[PDB]
Amino acid sequence: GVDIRHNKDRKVRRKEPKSQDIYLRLLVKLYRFLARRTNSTFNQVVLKRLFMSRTNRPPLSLSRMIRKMKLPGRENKTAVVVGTVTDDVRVQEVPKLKVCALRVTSRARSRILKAGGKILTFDQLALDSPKGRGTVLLSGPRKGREVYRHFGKAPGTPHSHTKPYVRSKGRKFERARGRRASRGYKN
Amino acid sequence: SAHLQWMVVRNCSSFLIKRNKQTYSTEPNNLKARNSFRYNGLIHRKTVGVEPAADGKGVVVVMKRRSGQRKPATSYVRTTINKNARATLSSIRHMIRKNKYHPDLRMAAIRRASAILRSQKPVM
Amino acid sequence: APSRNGMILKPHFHKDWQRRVATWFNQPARKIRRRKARQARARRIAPRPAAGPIRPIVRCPTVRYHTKVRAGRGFSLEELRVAGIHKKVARTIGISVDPRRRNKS
Amino acid sequence: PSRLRKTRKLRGHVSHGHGRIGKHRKHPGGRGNAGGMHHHRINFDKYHPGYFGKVGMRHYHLKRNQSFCPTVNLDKLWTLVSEQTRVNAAKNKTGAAPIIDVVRSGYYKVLGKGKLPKQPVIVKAKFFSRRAEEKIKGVGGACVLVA
Amino acid sequence: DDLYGTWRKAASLKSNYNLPMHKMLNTDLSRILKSPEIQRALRAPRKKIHRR
Amino acid sequence: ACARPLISVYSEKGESSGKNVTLPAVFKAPIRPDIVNFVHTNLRKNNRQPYA
RNA sequence: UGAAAGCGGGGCCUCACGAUCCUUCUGACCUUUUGGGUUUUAAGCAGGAGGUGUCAGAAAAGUUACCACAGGGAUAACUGGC
RNA sequence: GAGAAAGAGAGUGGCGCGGACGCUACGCCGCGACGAGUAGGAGGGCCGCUGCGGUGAGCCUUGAAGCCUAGGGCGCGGGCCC
RNA sequence: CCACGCGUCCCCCGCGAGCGCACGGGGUCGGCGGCGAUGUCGGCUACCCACCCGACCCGUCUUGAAACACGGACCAAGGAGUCUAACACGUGCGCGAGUCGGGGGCUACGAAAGCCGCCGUGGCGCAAUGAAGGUGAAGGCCGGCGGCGCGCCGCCGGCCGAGGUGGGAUCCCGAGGCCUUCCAGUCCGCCGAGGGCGCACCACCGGCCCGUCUCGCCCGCCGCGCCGGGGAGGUGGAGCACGAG
RNA sequence: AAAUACCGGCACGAGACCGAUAGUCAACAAGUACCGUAAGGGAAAGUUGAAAAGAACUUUGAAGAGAGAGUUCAAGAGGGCGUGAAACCGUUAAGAGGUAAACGGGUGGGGUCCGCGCAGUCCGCCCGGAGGAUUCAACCCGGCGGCGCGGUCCGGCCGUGCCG
Ligand SMILES: [Mg+2]
Ligand SMILES: [Mg+2]
Ligand SMILES: [Mg+2]
Ligand SMILES: [Mg+2]
Ligand SMILES: [Mg+2]
Ligand SMILES: [Mg+2]
Ligand SMILES: [Mg+2]
Ligand SMILES: [Mg+2]
Ligand SMILES: [Mg+2]
Ligand SMILES: [Mg+2]
Ligand SMILES: [Mg+2]
Ligand SMILES: [Mg+2]
Ligand SMILES: [Mg+2]
Ligand SMILES: [Mg+2]
Ligand SMILES: [Mg+2]
Ligand SMILES: [Mg+2]
Ligand SMILES: [Mg+2]
Ligand SMILES: [Mg+2]
Ligand SMILES: [Mg+2]
Ligand SMILES: [Mg+2]
Ligand SMILES: [Mg+2]
Ligand SMILES: [Mg+2]
Ligand SMILES: [Mg+2]
Ligand SMILES: [Mg+2]
Ligand SMILES: [Mg+2]
Ligand SMILES: [Mg+2]
Ligand SMILES: [Mg+2]
Ligand SMILES: [Mg+2]
Ligand SMILES: [Mg+2]
Ligand SMILES: [Mg+2]
Ligand SMILES: [Mg+2]
Ligand SMILES: [Mg+2]
Ligand SMILES: [Mg+2]
Ligand SMILES: [Mg+2]
Ligand SMILES: [Mg+2]
Ligand SMILES: [Mg+2]
Ligand SMILES: [Mg+2]
Ligand SMILES: [Mg+2]
Ligand SMILES: [Mg+2]
Ligand SMILES: [Mg+2]
Ligand SMILES: [Mg+2]
Repeated sequence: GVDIRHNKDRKVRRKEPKSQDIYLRLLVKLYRFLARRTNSTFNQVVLKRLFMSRTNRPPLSLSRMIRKMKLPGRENKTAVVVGTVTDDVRVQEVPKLKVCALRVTSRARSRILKAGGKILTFDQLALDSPKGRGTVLLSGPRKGREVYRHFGKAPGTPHSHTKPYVRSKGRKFERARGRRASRGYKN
Repeated sequence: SAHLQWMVVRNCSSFLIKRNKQTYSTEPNNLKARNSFRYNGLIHRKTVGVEPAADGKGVVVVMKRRSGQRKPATSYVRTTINKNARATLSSIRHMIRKNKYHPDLRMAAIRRASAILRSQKPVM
Repeated sequence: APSRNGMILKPHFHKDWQRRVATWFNQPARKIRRRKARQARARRIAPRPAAGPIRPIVRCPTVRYHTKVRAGRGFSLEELRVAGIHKKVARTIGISVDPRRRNKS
Repeated sequence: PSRLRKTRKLRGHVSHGHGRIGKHRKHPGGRGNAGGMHHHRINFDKYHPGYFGKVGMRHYHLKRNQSFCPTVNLDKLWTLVSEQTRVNAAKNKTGAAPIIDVVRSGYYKVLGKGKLPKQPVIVKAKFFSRRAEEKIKGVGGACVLVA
Repeated sequence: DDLYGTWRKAASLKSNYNLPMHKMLNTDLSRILKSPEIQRALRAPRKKIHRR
Repeated sequence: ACARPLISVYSEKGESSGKNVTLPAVFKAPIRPDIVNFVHTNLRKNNRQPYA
């Protein structure tokens, strides 16, 4: 025979989205072409990011967009998001932004446009810049989800600040034998 | 548009027909009668179709005009060609080529016109 | 016999719960019955207000809700007496009375 | 849909997804959350620490209405009032300062988390924090109590 | 457009409603692809089939 | 798209009238058959009587 | 303690020991005791102890030849096998 | 397709009316290596059954469902068409 | 001998054509011959029979079953991971610091569907922590007014104003050149030495809030008190550190 | 009083339910037949055909049962009668037969039918030879269509654009 191990023989990654959305698949049909037929790897990253799941493309907020476009050097560039540019109400003055996301929520659209900005989609993005140059690609906060407060080294195991699955935060609900030192032992 | 309509009609249309590990599309202006984006007779701004005439001789060639897209009555134009087999095919060839009118399927129209004319000369 | 990680929980199905289960398939029949009765009453008291009597501004009790004003139970006797309305004539001319309400303000 | 679940693919397979050696018996580790001290000790130590035992005082007749005091932050303090009040206050040169009644919005207590923009305010709250008050003062502004 | 709203005025006969925004606007893919913006910035096609 | 054609009203004898109303923006809201199938699947279960 | 460097928070090292609930004692001008205040009282918070030697910790005597049920050739009373 | 970072790039002066297939892009095509399997996990079913919304200007007394068959066949197979 | 000619400065000694054959990116013949109407021609498979090689009866529990292990005479129909609730994670969809009318109300299929918005009551989220009273999530610089053997700074007006280190997909600048006769020489792209701004994320150091301990000096006044507020250094938290529900 | 609850009763309407081993125990002379001393247990069991037109009459036997004749579209629907499978059985035909039968791989032989086989494909262009049409190009008139290559023709309409 041959002594291969066939355990990891299959790459797990996505070839296509698991959505039957049709505007998303037409964006896929455009970026399959641009990634297959340009040499720029922005199109391969945008192809792989249109492929992803809702929890793999998290929404960055307008505050992250403001800060990460105010980093010096990338003036009058084009922010490129594959998730959702949501509004962030704890910012007041918004600069002129040139954004490109799949979906921008309503008051964030009003905010950017009356700041004086311009909101593109990916089709007119690819008409504006096919190799995608002059673009700052950005991502949402991906460990921002609350399900990551439960992940990692278990609770009840020292040096591990993992939130446990408790049906109610209270006084009687997991405070006693592993948490105290007067009751039992502390970790 | 056209791709937007194709992403709907590609699987849940009524002209589609799926059996015997084949697939076809029974729509009224489909050269080669098969389910494809290239040949579909409903989702384009310009489309030819090759039909046998109501009189039992010759070919009515259907063109889709440019202006009245959303107006299905004054959208298609019929031309009846009742000639020999050479000039019928030459007329369909010039009509699709020299108008630059959707030249993806000039040869499919010529095949379909020839198959109709084969079936329209008498049987053995 | 619990698995690796997950919220340990107290489901209250240890009784016989299937014998006592109230299912709501007459929810829209109940709504149609109530609005048939509401239309019948609202046309049998023919010019009078359909909502019933008038009920006072009164303020919700506790620390969570005392900034909110509701419609209460009925007008107090002190309120009726300062407004001149007799406490037995009010229920006839359409005013709701309860005798239990204080007035501390 | 039972068209899509696992029991369709498991027809023909003799054990139906539960093994031949250890079968699918009825309740092999007790009903429910049983054996907390005894034989699921490692699960309730490794995954639910603090579960067994008592801590703290017993409050008998508890009322969330008594203990009700929700919070706003300084970071979202200006959400509560419309945008034209902000731009009129910044546009104004007479020094007049808008009054934000947080209790009208429904938050009893102002906390100070974020940056507050440099406009004079009058924040009319029930309770305050030390940092919320001193950020209001440092911007210029007043902290008005209302019971 | 009174019931379901337009793209700039809201729904006059709903409470809080406006039409849902598109995810790509220029839906015609072939006019995007056969356009002088993209056809400049592409490598050459290798369609020489190289069988074994 | 973004533009709005001018749909004519047809008189009850069939021939086109002189009245001509613009196409509302509902007719250029996006076509999504998956949302239509989803809402149809979940709402054609609500007119359904029990059995036991 | 030694003059000093230093050494010492038990025994030269390797064993000599015990979770939750409960009780008891110790601690602070501490917190709660419920509409307010004082005072006892109770509840807490933190640290020892009272103990589970089946020692990660049920509170527990036999008999059945009148016997039964679920199983086991995981396991005895026969032959057969090494 | 060609061993060699990158243009069969634009600019300024010294008769015959002709050309196959294709591209359900979830499609089609090209290279390589690979194929054991109980408990188990996953994927694909144009495998199958019963009923509902769509649809085939579907089928049917010029004979539907079913049942039988030394007949013609397809698919690795589930099965299916005659 | 896989060596080709000319013209010049130096030293030591870039387009020639035509055909044709083929050990050359996988087979063709531009080669043939027979038999065919009442007895023959083709059909692997499906009907019966023969021969050779192989060939123990299934399910099951088992370390091991053809077992002298148990179940099974044969057939037709029925016959076993379902539904409700709770939780977790993954995935699709809508809205997004919000979100949901589920309960109520208003208007054949339709007990559907639509609508409410001063019906968001309410849930979950947006804030943690403590047993509890409770408290409740950047700082720095300037000017003025050992204070002494608060150079720190207490208090006042202004200014900067929301960490850093390392690695980082992406992008940004561009030493140079990508020839069609040669030189200067513009415009359009392209490749790249070197250098940048650095998303998510990870590792680390800092910082902030609640408890707790230790050490200290200040500050506030309507009630100067067993009052209240402050700081520095560790440490306990399911926290913050520009939402993710 | 009202809002509220209702697997008994009177009278209804409906169903992404079941379709005679299902759905109630019960589609029928079902709480019936039957068992038990009793309390109580409790089935099986639907369908000719359109219409009985349910086979007059002859003939053998004592009769059940046949053979003819007849009704019917059909008795290949004949009073427990639609359709009528499997296990099992009778008979006919074919084939075989001493390692129980059966089986997998490989062919061989014999049947059964199928191929409507048994002088065997056609399709373009070209040359030559016999024909026949009211006949091709080019022009004219009308209509229909397609497209700055009208740089920059006149006018509307629209903007998920701007300014007055
Ligand atoms: Mg191998
Ligand atoms: Mg393997
Ligand atoms: Mg694997
Ligand atoms: Mg398990
Ligand atoms: Mg298996
Ligand atoms: Mg399993
Ligand atoms: Mg088993
Ligand atoms: Mg197990
Ligand atoms: Mg075991
Ligand atoms: Mg279980
Ligand atoms: Mg134990
Ligand atoms: Mg020490
Ligand atoms: Mg008391
Ligand atoms: Mg008292
Ligand atoms: Mg005895
Ligand atoms: Mg026994
Ligand atoms: Mg022996
Ligand atoms: Mg395998
Ligand atoms: Mg043998
Ligand atoms: Mg067994
Ligand atoms: Mg066993
Ligand atoms: Mg054994
Ligand atoms: Mg085993
Ligand atoms: Mg044996
Ligand atoms: Mg035995
Ligand atoms: Mg056994
Ligand atoms: Mg047996
Ligand atoms: Mg069966
Ligand atoms: Mg789990
Ligand atoms: Mg998820
Ligand atoms: Mg009804
Ligand atoms: Mg029956
Ligand atoms: Mg039956
Ligand atoms: Mg029955
Ligand atoms: Mg029966
Ligand atoms: Mg019958
Ligand atoms: Mg019949
Ligand atoms: Mg019959
Ligand atoms: Mg019968
Ligand atoms: Mg027989
Ligand atoms: Mg015989």
